[PDB]
Amino acid sequence: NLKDKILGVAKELFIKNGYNATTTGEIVKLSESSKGNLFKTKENLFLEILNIEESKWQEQWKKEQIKAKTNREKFYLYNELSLTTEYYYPLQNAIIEFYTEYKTNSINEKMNKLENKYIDAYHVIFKEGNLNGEWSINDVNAVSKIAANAVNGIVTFTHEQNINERIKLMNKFSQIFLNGLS
Amino acid sequence: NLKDKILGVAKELFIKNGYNATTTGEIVKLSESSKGNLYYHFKTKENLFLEILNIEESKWQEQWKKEQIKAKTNREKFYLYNELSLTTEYYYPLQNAIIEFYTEYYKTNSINEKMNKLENKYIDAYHVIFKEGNLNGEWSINDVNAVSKIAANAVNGIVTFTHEQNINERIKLMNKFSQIFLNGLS
Repeated sequence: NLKDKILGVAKELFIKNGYNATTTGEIVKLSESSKGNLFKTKENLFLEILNIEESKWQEQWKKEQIKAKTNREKFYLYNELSLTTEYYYPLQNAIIEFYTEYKTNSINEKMNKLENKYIDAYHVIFKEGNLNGEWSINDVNAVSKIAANAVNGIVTFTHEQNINERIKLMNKFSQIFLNGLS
Repeated sequence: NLKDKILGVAKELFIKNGYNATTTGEIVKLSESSKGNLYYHFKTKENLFLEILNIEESKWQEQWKKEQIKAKTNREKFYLYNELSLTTEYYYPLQNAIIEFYTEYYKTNSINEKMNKLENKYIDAYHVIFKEGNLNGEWSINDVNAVSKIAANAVNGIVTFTHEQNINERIKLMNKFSQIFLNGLS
């Protein structure tokens, strides 16, 4: 598929090099296509990929959260898998570089849904954890944001060391966090 | 000094135009130095930049030294250090050059080396907070080096990915996190 071949190449460059490094010229180069083809704007093509990868990851979580009976377990598992997936999280460096370039209102709103789809996972976990009586979170939305970000950090800023120690820290985190929720 | 001048001009160049667009040539001429001198002192731009970061680390460190006197107990120093990490970063000019630099060398073991001796330094701060926290029964951590790495990165995540809303809200979430976190300790 040509349209999904650009989506393919781009994603690659966006991960390897940054959002800046990757240029519309290259995307075309390694695609045997042409500017005339493209996906009008670059930030358009990019946010497209974010959506995809966001969805791919969210789905996998589902076809996977099954192995977790308690929401406490759900929390741990989500944080762990974050470290191993091949979806969304491998693009954080790129996302960051992008964000530092949030002025055009047609963005923070065009991403307001990407922001929530990313914290939802934790929303469900925390809320249903209240429904299931595993803890007592008043400010759910907050904790969800707090967690989504703390985790994204452990995942993003330690991507330079034994993948198994990361999983160890990450688990110690989940431990620490949930223990503090009451 | 001619070394210090190069570091200074370079820090400004990077800030005004970012890492990638800044050439060692600009740096040479504006610091009134020489390609030779710059090679001798830093070999590469990448190395030059690491040295600046290193210097900033020191400054941050000394700055934190003066500031923690505001927080009597370690529990407090924890709360404070994170707040500072979030607010100071909001208006740190080098941040942009740093981002650029990272997402450009975080796939090169070479630079990735020092990047760690550097990161580690950022982490010591927490290590001290937590160690001292023990010696005062503020808590009992037995895996300090870890909780420290945990904190340093969880907090950096909040700071770096929260970027998307009013500054007061971020500060609130950061403080909430510090509350939760210090709660699940012992």
